[PDB]
Amino acid sequence: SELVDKLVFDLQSKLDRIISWGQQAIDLWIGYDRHVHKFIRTAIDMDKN
Amino acid sequence: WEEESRRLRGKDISPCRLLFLDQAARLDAKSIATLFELCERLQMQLIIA
Amino acid sequence: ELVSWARKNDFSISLPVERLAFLMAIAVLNSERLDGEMSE
Amino acid sequence: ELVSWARKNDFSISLPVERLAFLMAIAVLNSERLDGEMSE
Amino acid sequence: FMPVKLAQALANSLFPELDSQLRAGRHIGIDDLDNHAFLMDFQEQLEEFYARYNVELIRAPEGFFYLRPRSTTLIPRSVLSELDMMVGKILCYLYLSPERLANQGIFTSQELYEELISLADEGKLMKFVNQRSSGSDLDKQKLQEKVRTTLNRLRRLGMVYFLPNNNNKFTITEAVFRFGADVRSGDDPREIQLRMIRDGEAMPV
Amino acid sequence: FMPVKLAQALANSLFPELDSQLRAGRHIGIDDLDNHAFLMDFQEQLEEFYARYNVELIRAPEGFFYLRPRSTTLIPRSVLSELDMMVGKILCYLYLSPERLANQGIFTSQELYEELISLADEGKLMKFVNQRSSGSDLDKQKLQEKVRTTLNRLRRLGMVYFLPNNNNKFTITEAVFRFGADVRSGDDPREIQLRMIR
Repeated sequence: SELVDKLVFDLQSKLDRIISWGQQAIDLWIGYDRHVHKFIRTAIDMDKN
Repeated sequence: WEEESRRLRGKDISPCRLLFLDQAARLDAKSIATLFELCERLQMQLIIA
Repeated sequence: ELVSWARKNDFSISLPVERLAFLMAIAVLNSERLDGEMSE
Repeated sequence: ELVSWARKNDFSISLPVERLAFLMAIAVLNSERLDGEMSE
Repeated sequence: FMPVKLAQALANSLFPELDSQLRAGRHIGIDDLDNHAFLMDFQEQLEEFYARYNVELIRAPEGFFYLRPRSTTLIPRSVLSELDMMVGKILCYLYLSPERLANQGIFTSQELYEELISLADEGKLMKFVNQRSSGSDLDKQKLQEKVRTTLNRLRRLGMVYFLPNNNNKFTITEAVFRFGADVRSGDDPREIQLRMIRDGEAMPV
Repeated sequence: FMPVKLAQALANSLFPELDSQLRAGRHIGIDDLDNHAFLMDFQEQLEEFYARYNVELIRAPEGFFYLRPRSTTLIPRSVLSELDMMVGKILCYLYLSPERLANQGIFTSQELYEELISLADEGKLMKFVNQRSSGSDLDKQKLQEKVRTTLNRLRRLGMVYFLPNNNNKFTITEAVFRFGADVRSGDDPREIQLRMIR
């Protein structure tokens, strides 16, 4: 069943990987949001027109 | 470590392998022989004291 | 009707041998990647 | 090792606006096609 | 001896970074944070405090602050170069331009040079890096290296910060809006320039 | 809150110019009577005030006050160039004992130029101007211009006090001992200063 191990092996990381991205995206997004957030008070409020 | 970098490295190069072991007097002849056989099976170089 | 849909959408693809090769390489690394993430 | 694999394979995918449009059009027709077969 | 708020600001843990780096010609923005995050709290106090050294912490309608020494400035004066103002204006456009927001503020020297050469005139620009240049690619490379060095000097003077692991990629301060001092209002750029030199904010080189 | 006496010191009308010069890097010797006395009175607070910048307000054994930047100096540092270092040692060597027999405290650019040329090795002089040059008059003029530039640079730091005219004659302050070695009882100033210059 060594080959099964390789699947039993691989499928774990994939799963973890999915979960990892599941969090990572938010970690990126929440950061990006703040940039957008800062932008509104660092680009337009000073250049309203 | 090596397996991960297997893709980036061309197969023409097999990276140098070298570890250490101080106070080898702790080991028994069986353990030392097993270490030597494992290392050479893994093309592993050793520096033992 | 979909003709103008596409026309005003504007999209394209372009894979020279080297680019397509780089693509398979990135794909294989991702399949090998710990967390699927690829740093530049 | 896969580098030469790709190199000697020699492949490419690309699509101008008109070609990509023609592609969606053929796809839609196939989705509408009676037997999925598309005559020239 | 001092008002409560001014002594408060001078007592803030961030205050020494602010004071020292402003004396060293660094300027206030979203980056250069330690000199901005609380100076937003005591702008008037820091300005009246700095007036004692015959220098003014100036804020335009923009949210950036920067130091300007008087003619009788106690801390001695100096100026920057034309190419510095150039890279600065390009950086200001990048800072304002929402299209590159996806960059999240991180930008590369190649992007900077591309935008600069796109907006500006290559040869008339290059006249100033070296007077004799006549479209030689050696002078073009010289200009690119000079852009790199000016970016470094602007980093020293609080306009840009190299990433901890990358000197090729950088994040921009809001002090970049200093470079838009001739465009912060709808008045003529030359009359505004006269008002800057009057307020010692800018001088021709 | 803030220490009350530190508030008193920073509110002092002499605080602005002293602080500005200290940021510049200029030392404050005993010759600056008002600055020196103010520093002596309010050192206990000004040391903390500047250490907040990670800069140490050090009173030398000679008594002059100066800002020693730490590695983490919140005021980004500039430094005296190589020619500045050797011209500063030559200045101290122009302030040490032997100058009393030659210039009585008032020196000229010619004295410093001659001492630099005679004492300093030709190799370091060429390093100052250029390695390929060899004694040429134009290279000497460039070296003299650099000497004037570094002399003014030392002037900004309160290490040399110019006599009020365009002619390049001046006196040297005690703070110049930051360049030279620390004097010990029984040591020949000439010997130690020459060993350091060598």
